Amino acid sequence: GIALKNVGRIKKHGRKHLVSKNPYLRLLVKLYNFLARRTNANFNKIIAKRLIMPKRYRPPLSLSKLQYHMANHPNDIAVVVGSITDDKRLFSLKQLKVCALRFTETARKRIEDAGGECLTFDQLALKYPTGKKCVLLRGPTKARTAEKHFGKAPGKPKSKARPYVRSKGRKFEKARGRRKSRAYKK
Amino acid sequence: AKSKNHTNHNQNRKAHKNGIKKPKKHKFMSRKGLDPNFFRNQKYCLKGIQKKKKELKLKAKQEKNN
Amino acid sequence: KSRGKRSGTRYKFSKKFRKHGECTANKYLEKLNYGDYVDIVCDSTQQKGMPFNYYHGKTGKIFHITKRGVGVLVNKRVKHRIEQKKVCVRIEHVRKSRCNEDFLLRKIKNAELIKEAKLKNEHINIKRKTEGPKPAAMIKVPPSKIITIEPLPFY
Amino acid sequence: SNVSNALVWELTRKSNCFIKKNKAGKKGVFLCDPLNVNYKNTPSSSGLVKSNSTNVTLKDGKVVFSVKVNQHFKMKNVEKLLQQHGSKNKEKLLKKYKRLSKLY
Amino acid sequence: KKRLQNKNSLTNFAVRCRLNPAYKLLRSLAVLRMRKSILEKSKNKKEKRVQ
Amino acid sequence: ATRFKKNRKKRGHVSAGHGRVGKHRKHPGGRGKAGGLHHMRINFDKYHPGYFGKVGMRHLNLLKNRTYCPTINVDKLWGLLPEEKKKEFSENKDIAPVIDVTRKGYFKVLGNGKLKHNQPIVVKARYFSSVAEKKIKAVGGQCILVA
Amino acid sequence: AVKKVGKIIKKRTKKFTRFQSNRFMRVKPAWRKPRGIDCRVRRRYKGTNLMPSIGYGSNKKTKFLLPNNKYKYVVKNVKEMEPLIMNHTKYCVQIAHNVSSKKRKQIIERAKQMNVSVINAKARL
Amino acid sequence: AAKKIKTLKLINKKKRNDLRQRTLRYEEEYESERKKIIELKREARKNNCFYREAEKKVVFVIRLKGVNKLPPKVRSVFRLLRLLQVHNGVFVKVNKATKEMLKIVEPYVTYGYPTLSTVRKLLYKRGYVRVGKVRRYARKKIQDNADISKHLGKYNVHGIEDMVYQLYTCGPVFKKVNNFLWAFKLKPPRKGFKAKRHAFNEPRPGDWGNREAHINELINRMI
RNA sequence: AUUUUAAAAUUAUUUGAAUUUUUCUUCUUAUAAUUUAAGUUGUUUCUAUACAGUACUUUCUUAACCCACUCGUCUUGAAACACGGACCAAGGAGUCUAGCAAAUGUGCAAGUGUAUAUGAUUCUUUAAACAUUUUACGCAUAAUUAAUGUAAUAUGUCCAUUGUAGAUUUGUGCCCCACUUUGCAUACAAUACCGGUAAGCAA
RNA sequence: AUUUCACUCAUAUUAAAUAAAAUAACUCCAAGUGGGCCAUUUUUGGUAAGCAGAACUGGCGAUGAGGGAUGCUCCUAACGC
RNA sequence: UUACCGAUACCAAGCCAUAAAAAGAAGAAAAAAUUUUUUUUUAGAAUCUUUUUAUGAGUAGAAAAUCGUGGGGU
Ligand SMILES: O[C@H](c1cc(C(F)(F)F)nc2c(C(F)(F)F)cccc12)[C@@H]1CCCCN1
Ligand SMILES: [Mg+2]
Ligand SMILES: [Mg+2]
Ligand SMILES: [Mg+2]
Ligand SMILES: [Mg+2]
Ligand SMILES: [Mg+2]
Ligand SMILES: [Mg+2]
Ligand SMILES: [Mg+2]
Ligand SMILES: [Mg+2]
Ligand SMILES: [Mg+2]
Ligand SMILES: [Mg+2]
Ligand SMILES: [Mg+2]
Ligand SMILES: [Mg+2]
Ligand SMILES: [Mg+2]
Ligand SMILES: [Mg+2]
Ligand SMILES: [Mg+2]
Ligand SMILES: [Mg+2]
Ligand SMILES: [Mg+2]
Ligand SMILES: [Mg+2]
Ligand SMILES: [Mg+2]
Repeated sequence: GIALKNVGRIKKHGRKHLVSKNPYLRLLVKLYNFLARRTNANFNKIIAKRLIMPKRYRPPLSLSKLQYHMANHPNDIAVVVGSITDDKRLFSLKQLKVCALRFTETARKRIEDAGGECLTFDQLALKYPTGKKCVLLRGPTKARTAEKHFGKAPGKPKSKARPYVRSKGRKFEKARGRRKSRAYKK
Repeated sequence: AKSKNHTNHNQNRKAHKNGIKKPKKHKFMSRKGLDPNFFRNQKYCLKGIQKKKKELKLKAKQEKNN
Repeated sequence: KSRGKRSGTRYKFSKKFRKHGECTANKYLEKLNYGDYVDIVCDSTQQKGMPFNYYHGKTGKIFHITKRGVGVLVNKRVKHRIEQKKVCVRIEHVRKSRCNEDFLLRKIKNAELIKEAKLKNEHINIKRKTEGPKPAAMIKVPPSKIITIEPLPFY
Repeated sequence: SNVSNALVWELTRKSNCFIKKNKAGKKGVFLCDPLNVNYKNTPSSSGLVKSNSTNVTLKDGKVVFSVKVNQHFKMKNVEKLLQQHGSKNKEKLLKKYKRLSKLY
Repeated sequence: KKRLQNKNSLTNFAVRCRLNPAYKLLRSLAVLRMRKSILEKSKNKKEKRVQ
Repeated sequence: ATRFKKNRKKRGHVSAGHGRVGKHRKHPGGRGKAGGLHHMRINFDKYHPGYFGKVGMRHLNLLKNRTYCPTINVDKLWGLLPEEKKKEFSENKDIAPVIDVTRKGYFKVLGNGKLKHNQPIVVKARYFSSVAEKKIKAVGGQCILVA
Repeated sequence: AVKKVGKIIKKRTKKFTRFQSNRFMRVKPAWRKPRGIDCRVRRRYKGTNLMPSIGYGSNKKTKFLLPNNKYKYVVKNVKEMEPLIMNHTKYCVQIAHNVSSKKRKQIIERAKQMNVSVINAKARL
Repeated sequence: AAKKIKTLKLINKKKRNDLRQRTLRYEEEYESERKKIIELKREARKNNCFYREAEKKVVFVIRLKGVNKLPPKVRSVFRLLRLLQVHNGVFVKVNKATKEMLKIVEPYVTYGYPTLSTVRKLLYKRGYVRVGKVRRYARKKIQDNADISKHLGKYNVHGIEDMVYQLYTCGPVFKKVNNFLWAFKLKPPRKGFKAKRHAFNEPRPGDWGNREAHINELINRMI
């Protein structure tokens, strides 16, 4: 016998292969895997990882956010490993060059109007196999409604997690344990 | 029925499997309920600093513009 | 059955022999900052600001300072996990740590050494050389001083 | 622009109607493609995936020469055909043809 | 690289040599030492005794 | 579908995954919400803090309609116009778009977010938050109360 | 024990028969893995039936090779026969149990033309 | 490409040459040291004074007890050492902390001062090494110098001989070398142990003591 | 299908050295070969000049040496003097719906779901598929308060709050480095501001 | 005290060792479990108990193998073929 | 005091799985015959192939890969 941890075998806690059966997506992942293995430029590896990731970990990146990100360095190409959605809150859209997994139609249209460029991942690869002058961007992941229920459970002091409730209002989880006046608070 | 009402046996072992998890030790602990007055002063100072920085930035921008 | 604040504290809080009275007037002049490590040694002469039985002896960083109150971050092992506990104490129980200053002295010395090295461009080792193997030695001993030994008989 | 060889392969790596795999003796997956030189289930040999293939088949009785855009024809003659439309592989094809000839 | 045998160094002379290049010289020296006749050794004994 | 159900995967094990010593009995913890405040109080405390007790005023006949007032923030006001029209408006500082916020199905205008500077907006709505109104004015626009 | 023939190594020629399949008729020899406390087999006491385990498996390289060194391929029809024209030294034909005699004969004939071995040519002969 | 290859070859040759010289130097030193020791002893004998030989700097530690029925502290110590199997052997730089650790796991290990020849033998017949990116090691037998010249190239210790030398006497780079070496998976002794329960220092036949001068012998027996 | 190479070693040569004067003396200049490299190949039989035999393979069969206690079960513990089981065949047990959840897949995405229902050149399948009138409602986009209600920097600037670590980039001397350069996600705070509640003022 | 600048702190032996230390954190979703028992040592009640009750650790339980003739826990040692 | 016997522990070698790690989108080799025929192959399936190293107990439980039965579309 050997006094080891988990005996011999080295734990890896992450994705290994995309569970997805989307042929195009599979192809893309294959490509990026290849890129990673041949040119260890990191960037490629990261991209591959992102591609592999599940849908929650590819949150949608809003156009406004993208614009904000690009605000420092111009002409370089922002790459987003997820979907990009448009933002009615924006009035102006600069000349953006964006590579995404997905553009919502409206976002794409907006980009076009801006006199910009919409690149798919393959296109990006073709243009920049080492990912030169690229900038990886992610959407807000923990801004998801699921995440609001996680962490310390409501009941533990100073926790800011949303209880699973039916609706909202007085009649619904707003009494004992939520105000100094009904037993305790939080 | 009479039963083993208490034991701390194996507890230690259990604890040790995931290991005695040390505090994450964040650099910036929340200064909420900590010394008032002073903390408001600190906040004010910070604000002032920020303002100064902003002013500097503005000046720089102006210079750039010419 | 009985778990009060001062349970099993017959000796822990009891003042040492010929060291009763009260806390000395010079103990209050010990300067403390937001980051200093501190031992909590409960003087049960001052009942005000008395920390719990457990924290007697255990050290910790100062995170908060008030009029006469010192907040200390003390690590407590709770079954499966060690967690930080914010103990609000008084100055009478709070004593400044010594290890920190031992470290400080060493640091100071190291800086000096570094400076010296620079003066001359040299490779001087700073890391504390722990008690290693003893080097080869030739010890001069006269035959008059070498006292022979044999196991003692039973009585 | 929407369809490429790799994509095709991906689509039909599992779900073909030429793929026949031995249920008894698990090792072995064959492609019954009209444009497969060696009947292996690989995208680098399959007729569905490859843009240009010049396989020799048996079809119905008489030995038929197939070309990829799709052409059908009918040893010297075979060689000539190969020379004409063809871009080691040739040798293999020839060998296959010989074998086919043997069969009646 | 496909693993081949794992060759005993201490024996497989070539392998040993590869491992440690000076080893050959050492071996030669050893051989030379072995070579010398016993008469000389015997003679040396007297000298040793004297010393 | 049934074929990918865990029970099918546990089929040859004795207890069907529900434990050998502690069996699987019908309704162990009680039925439904059961001992909420008794044997299941801790769970309630930790996941459903303010569950027990009633707070505040009764409201015997609600009628949610009376109180219906869908909100929009100013930030999203200019978005309510098509891109080309928006561009045109931007170009022409001389003319200001009116927006019937009610016609677009909103009852209150709130003021979360910036509005493009100088560009005047005419906002028609039933309700406005002070701040939103202020924001509108700062930009040279007006709020025209509708009903 | 082990049954070397060519480079073909078989680790366990004996079938793993179900525990107690030899004791009650109702229990078939078909391996079933014993569960539940006090199994003896589960516990692996000296002297009982062995438990099939992954260690027993044949080298990835010679696995489904039969004594002939050819992977067995089942054949229902001439069309199927055809995938093995470029493989006569690596796959060997077996004609499906349900093939009528004429068809079987035809298949056999085809095989001979191809130089492909038939492992069951003698059915209905 | 050809030119590059040639250059590489030349470099390799140069390295080999350098290595040989180093080896020779080491050899010269070893004998010399021994001679000096003898001389010192003679001197001591001549004059009423005594000569104590320097503490042997390194200690070779072999496990005895199994994985089962062991205290947690002891287990931890073992882990730290890099002894995980019943006959795993490793070199440990004798220190204060190290000594303490050894003491803590005294009844479960046999240790002592390995001697040079024995060490060399160990390196040769039982010397396995870790080849790969950190935390993914792969136990590969040395055989070639280019296998160790990649990792230990920065620390001026190319070739097995250099490693051996380092092991023998705690040089500037010894710890790293030790780390690089995989835990020596040793045989059981060919003549067998006396008794694994009792100590080596026990008047009755035993093992787990600090067999400082007979450790080498033991190693030889179980090589 | 070029790390079964390169080197090591060895053999026969060739130039220069060395103190270990040595038919295994070492380095080294060059060339061929070989294996001690670079995980077993060769020779001679035999099966056998056989189509199955008494050989060879394998299934069964008893022997024999050694071992092996009735399975399931509840149990700290079952071979139990614990229970259930005479035997065999068939049947025989985490399912289905409602709502919620997280996980993941997919489409769309500040939207989304065409609900009922209509419409058709829809009518074996057609109880589906297609289509959606030439601001329906759900959930989400805003929260908060018992509540009348109130409702997120704030028009100096379409700009996008401030830190400390942080991916990617941009440069300098293609992964590490040591600086610059940008600062995703996120963690950790800090501020603003919105709803409530204090407190201070207060028409 | 915070912020921006300065000068400048060992570093390939890595601010004492040693470390199959990232197989780590963290988040989620769940399962089973919540009758335990035994051994050395410390130990309380009990005349004592294969008794009841505790402490540190290891086991058994969930575990076979070699030994202890025989044995859930003792010793050796944990098990692919 | 030796010698020996003696485990599923240890070592050396093989093979199996698991885990990880290297790494990967074009070409004739040999033998038998008698300079040309014949015999074999002449690979490139990304959860895939090649190689490397370590590891392998297990009830309650969890997961994955498979296997089979009744029917459906293909
Ligand atoms: O990666 C190449 C390759 C090319 C092309 C092609 F360009 F034709 F689409 N297709 C390949 C395919 C294909 F996509 F299935 F066709 C698979 C594997 C390799 C392919 C390989 C390279 C080695 C020789 C076989 N083609
Ligand atoms: Mg006491
Ligand atoms: Mg189970
Ligand atoms: Mg049951
Ligand atoms: Mg049991
Ligand atoms: Mg039983
Ligand atoms: Mg003995
Ligand atoms: Mg018996
Ligand atoms: Mg009982
Ligand atoms: Mg009963
Ligand atoms: Mg009965
Ligand atoms: Mg019955
Ligand atoms: Mg049945
Ligand atoms: Mg979902
Ligand atoms: Mg129970
Ligand atoms: Mg149990
Ligand atoms: Mg045991
Ligand atoms: Mg006995
Ligand atoms: Mg013991
Ligand atoms: Mg297992």
